[PDB]
Amino acid sequence: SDLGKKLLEAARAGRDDEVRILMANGADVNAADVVGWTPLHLAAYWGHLEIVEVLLKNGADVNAYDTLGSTPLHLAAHFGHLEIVEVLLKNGADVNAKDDNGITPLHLAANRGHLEIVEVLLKYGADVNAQDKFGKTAFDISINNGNEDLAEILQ
Amino acid sequence: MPNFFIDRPIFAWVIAIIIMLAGGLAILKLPVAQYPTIAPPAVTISASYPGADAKTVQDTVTQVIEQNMNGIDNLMYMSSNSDSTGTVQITLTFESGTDADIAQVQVQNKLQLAMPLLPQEVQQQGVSVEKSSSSFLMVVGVINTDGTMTQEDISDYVAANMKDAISRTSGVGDVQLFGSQYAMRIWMNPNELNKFQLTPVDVITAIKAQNAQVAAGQLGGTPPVKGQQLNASIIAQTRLTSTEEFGKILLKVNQDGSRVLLRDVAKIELGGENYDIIAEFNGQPASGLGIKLATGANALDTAAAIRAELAKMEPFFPSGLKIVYPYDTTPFVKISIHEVVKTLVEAIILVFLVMYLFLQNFRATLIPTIAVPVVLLGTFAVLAAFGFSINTLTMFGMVLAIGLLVDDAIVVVENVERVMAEEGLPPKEATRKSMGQIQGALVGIAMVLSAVFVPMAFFGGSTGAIYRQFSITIVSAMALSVLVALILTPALCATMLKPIAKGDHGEGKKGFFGWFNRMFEKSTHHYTDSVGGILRSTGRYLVLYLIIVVGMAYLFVRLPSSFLPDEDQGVFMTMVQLPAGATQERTQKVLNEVTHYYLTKEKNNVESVFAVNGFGFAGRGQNTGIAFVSLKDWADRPGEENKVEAITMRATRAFSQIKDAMVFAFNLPAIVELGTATGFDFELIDQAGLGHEKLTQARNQLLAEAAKHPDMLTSVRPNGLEDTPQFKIDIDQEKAQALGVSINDINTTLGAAWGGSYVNDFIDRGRVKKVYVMSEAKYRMLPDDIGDWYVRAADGQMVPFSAFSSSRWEYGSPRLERYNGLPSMEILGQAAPGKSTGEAMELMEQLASKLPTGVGYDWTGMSYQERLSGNQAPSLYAISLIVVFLCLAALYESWSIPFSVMLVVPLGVIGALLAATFRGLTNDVYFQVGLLTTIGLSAKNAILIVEFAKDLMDKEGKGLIEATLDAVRMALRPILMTSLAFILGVMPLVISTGAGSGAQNAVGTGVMGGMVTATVLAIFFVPVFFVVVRRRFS
Amino acid sequence: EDTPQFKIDIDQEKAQALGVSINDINTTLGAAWGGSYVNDFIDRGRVK
Amino acid sequence: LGTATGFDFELIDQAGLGHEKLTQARNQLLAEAAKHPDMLTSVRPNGL
Ligand SMILES: CCCCCCCCCCCCO[C@@H]1O[C@H](CO)[C@@H](O[C@H]2O[C@H](CO)[C@@H](O)[C@H](O)[C@H]2O)[C@H](O)[C@H]1O
Ligand SMILES: CCCCCCCCCCCCO[C@@H]1O[C@H](CO)[C@@H](O[C@H]2O[C@H](CO)[C@@H](O)[C@H](O)[C@H]2O)[C@H](O)[C@H]1O
Repeated sequence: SDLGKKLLEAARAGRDDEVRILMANGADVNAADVVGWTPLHLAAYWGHLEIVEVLLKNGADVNAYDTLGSTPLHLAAHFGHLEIVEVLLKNGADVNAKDDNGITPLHLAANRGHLEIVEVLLKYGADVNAQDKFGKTAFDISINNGNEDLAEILQ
Repeated sequence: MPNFFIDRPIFAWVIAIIIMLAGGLAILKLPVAQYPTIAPPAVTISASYPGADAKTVQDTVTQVIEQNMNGIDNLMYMSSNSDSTGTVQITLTFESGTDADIAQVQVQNKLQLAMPLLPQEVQQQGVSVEKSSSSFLMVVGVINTDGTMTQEDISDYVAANMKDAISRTSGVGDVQLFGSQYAMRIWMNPNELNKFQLTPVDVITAIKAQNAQVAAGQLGGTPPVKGQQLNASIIAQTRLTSTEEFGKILLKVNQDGSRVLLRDVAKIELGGENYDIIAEFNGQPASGLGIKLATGANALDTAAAIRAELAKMEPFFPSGLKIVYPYDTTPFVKISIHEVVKTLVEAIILVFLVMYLFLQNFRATLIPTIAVPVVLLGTFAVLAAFGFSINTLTMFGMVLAIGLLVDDAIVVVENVERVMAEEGLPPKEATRKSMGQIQGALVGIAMVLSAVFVPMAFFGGSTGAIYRQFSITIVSAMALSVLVALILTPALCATMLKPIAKGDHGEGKKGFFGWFNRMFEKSTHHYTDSVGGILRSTGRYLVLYLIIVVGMAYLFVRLPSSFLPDEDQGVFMTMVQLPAGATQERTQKVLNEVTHYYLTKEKNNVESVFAVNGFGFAGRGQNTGIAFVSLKDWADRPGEENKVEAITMRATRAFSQIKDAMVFAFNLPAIVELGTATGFDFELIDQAGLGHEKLTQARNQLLAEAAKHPDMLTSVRPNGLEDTPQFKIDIDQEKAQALGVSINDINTTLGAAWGGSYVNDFIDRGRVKKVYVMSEAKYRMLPDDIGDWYVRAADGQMVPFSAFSSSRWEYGSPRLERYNGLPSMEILGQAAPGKSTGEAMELMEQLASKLPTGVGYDWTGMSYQERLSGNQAPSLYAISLIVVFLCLAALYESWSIPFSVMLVVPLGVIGALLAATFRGLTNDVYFQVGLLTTIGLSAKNAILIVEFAKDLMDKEGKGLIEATLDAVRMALRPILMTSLAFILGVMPLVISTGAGSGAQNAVGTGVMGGMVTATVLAIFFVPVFFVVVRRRFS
Repeated sequence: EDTPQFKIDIDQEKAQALGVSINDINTTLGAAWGGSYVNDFIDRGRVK
Repeated sequence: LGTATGFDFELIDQAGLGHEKLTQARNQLLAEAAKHPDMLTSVRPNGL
């Protein structure tokens, strides 16, 4: 669609006023680029909290997965967007969502050492014993990275 | 000196002949090019990393070279960009007047020492250091019409056969192949490699062993066993020469004894070094040669010689191969020279008619006919002596000089003819007196005109180089005209003219000339009566002058400004930008529509369309492309409807309908070398290691704030590309070491297959060419294909890539910019309608100061030039204005009288601005030089009136008004004769619709309109100025 | 004038079958008949 | 041009003697220069 491509650009750039106008005209919130990223994927990636809430109000798929199985929660958790992670989880984001690699939001959060987000994910029932394709847990990542603070949280 | 040559006419002829031979000689040896060196010296370092992303290229090549670019003299700034095609280009721009050879060798030398710091793959490919500031003479296109050859097949032929021959051609200074010669392409198959337990590592290792030059030695070499009779060189293994030999390359021998060859696990063919660019000429496969003119070479002789060489190659071309000329700059140079000769021929013809209309004797009409060509040839000699060339700017400089060269010829002859008609002296005695009245004034005029134009040449940068072409040409032409006026024309006048009886004004004749002489004598009495009445009431005319001065200032401010006028060049471009991640095939479909439009709807305008898929000026990639539209001759495109600007608008509006593509046409700049030169060039710098993502957010902020000021700033966009989705693959080190797979074999198998790998060289028909190994298209397209690639472990087991790897999507830069070593982002923009570029920069600086901490800025290119040029202008105007006064002050022997002359400046400027504003032109160089020349002759007219008026008061003791009325009477005829001839002389330039009309229009309009007012006003205002000034001061 | 040249072809398939590396063949042939510059040494306080 | 009434001297090894022999030759010259305070002043090596 026309507005679908404009919303993808708007959501990424973080133009809240343009997104508002697009939601009124009826821009496709389930619009996806070649890699399978929705406006919510982009908003979550670039850390645009206001647009994440606006998109979710307009029936945006919270558990949308790209062509490699990654969801908006994976991106929000990986790039340390605490506010967006909470909003996504409140609106029913799969906390134990596995990509094609078997990586979870907890794995990604633990890898970059986002202590706040890790505790938010565990609060909403993140599987701490969840293993990726190599059999690595969020704890196995913490001890390898040498994050003593993160290591204590996962016990 | 005039007296010296009046008595020695043969001496005067000798000097005139010496000048002619010097000029004739200069014309033969003089270089000939469209434009001279305008842009400051620029050296571009180009490197290539096959299969590398923008960040890999930046962090291993660009940064390493940038840090080593020290100890280099006269560097202004350094700029670079690293893109996802595996390319980096570092441009080092130098101070104007810097030796480009010394600049390049100093840059080259620092690169050489930095080569051991670069990756092995980059050292293999090598790093080119070229003078990029130079421009193309023409672009020779090579196509195949019978579809027997691909662009790779055509490219190889041009390289192997044509390139060196054209490079050797007389006057050729550089030849760039638009494509690459053949390369031995090994298209690997992962299914077959895995079947025989082999990898790209084995394929590369085997090629390096079985395609190599091996050193052996000699039979009976020194030191020998005495008694040895024969000494022969030993030839061992040499390079492979054919696809067949590469096919027979052994990889493995099985248990049963069967042999695994390279042709079993790969497709082997001759192809291009890269497949990024697809070149089409009217839909047919195309290559070409970008030919640059050598230093001091003749453009017209060079192009003729290039066509001559290609004509001799024609009988040896394969069937279907054809030569085409989509870009050629020689038609401009040939027309620029032709229209100069035409103008100066018509100028001499026009003088003859006006000279005979007033003087009515052929003996007087031949003095300007001799004097004008002598001074013109003289200019060519001075032009050559100062190292200048015959170019558009120097050629239009001589067209703008004719008005001042013609004036000197008329003023001298007319004054002699008047003195004879009034006093009744013989030609010899008449000339002695006639020259005595003007000899001191002409020397004074010469010094004043010098003070107007000479300072204009002392501008710095690009604008100073352009002005210097006009300045030196006009000052040279002006200077020689005065020497010829004080040597030749006095001698000619004294010998060639016929005596006139005292009080013989030709009123005693019959027919037309008898009637004309009566009319003009009656009109002179009418004019002198008008001045008499004007001088009774000077008060109201001083008020009328201030209205002209205020009216002048008003128009000068409101007249839109632009360095050079947009010309119909017979060529323009159509940019094609597709969305992020768009493929080569998708971009081709859009280019085919662009090509289809131009050959359908513009069949009567467009000659050919050169469709280049993969290349853009603002960045490269599969999602970009440009179509170079080549038009028919200007004589086969009548009216404004069939011009570049009209077609540009039609094309832009037509391609607006196209979806998922930003497609629009636009004309080339007047000078391709210089660039856009309309707006500003802003650099946004990371001064505190903020990083790419943070510099993007600061850029978006500056752009957002620029959008909130449409009244000041317009079209403020980034020059570079935006971030795109990129396939991040994480190799698990633990899993690799566990299965016994080395990281080298993993990173080689990935890099070689998906990216390509330059292994070594082979010799194809006595020509050394590259050998590339790479995956066959269908096995390196999608992320599912990653798992089809296997790497052998230490235990000999074949492990798939999926076993020890994990992938995700992230965003990254496909083109990373750096300015002066630091990370940057180039931002373009221009001042809003009515607003100046200087004001727009002031706001951009203010907006930039409110950006986050560690985010800096700088002005580059045209912006850097404008600011340092704007600082010089005030000081140069001041110097120019002070010397004009000092010269006139010495001439008249008065601090006050000079003002009477300097007050005529606005009389010529108002007419030029009225003409330009009416016709809808801009305040350009050609116009600005047109004003300086208009001011020159308007001042010259006034200088003689004031001198004559003053001399009558000093010598003959006449009154202020008596002398002024007597002066304007004597000055009326020669002023009208000069103006009539010169206005008719620049008539063709104004009405010109065809080739190089944008230049001729800017030249003609400002001059003609200015001359009309400078003529009509001055004859009534000069007498007022002198009288009002004389009354005030003593 | 044109000189007679002694062309010697190393059968790399036979070399592999006998268990001989081509690098050792090229070096032996190269070093023996042509010579080979290995490294520098100091002769009375001068590099040679 | 350096100091007013001072000299910059260079002792060269012409025969390839060695550093040890050159240091001894330098010491012999330094010691013989010490016997002439009337002409030569502050004669010392610039090296280590
Ligand atoms: C035929 C006789 C006429 C001969 C004409 C001779 C040409 C004049 C030679 C000088 C040309 C260069 O002109 C030179 O420009 C520099 C700037 O780069 C000026 O330098 C300027 O510096 C700053 C720049 O912001 C100004 O504020 C300041 O007013 C001015 O001095 C010099 O004052 C000027 O002399
Ligand atoms: C703006 C349009 C372009 C026009 C440029 C202006 C200059 C050309 C205009 C025509 C000039 C001739 O116009 C001239 O005006 C003056 C006005 O003082 C007249 O002079 C008038 O006043 C004086 C006294 O003040 C009387 O002695 C005289 O008899 C009377 O005619 C001249 O007789 C007339 O010839």
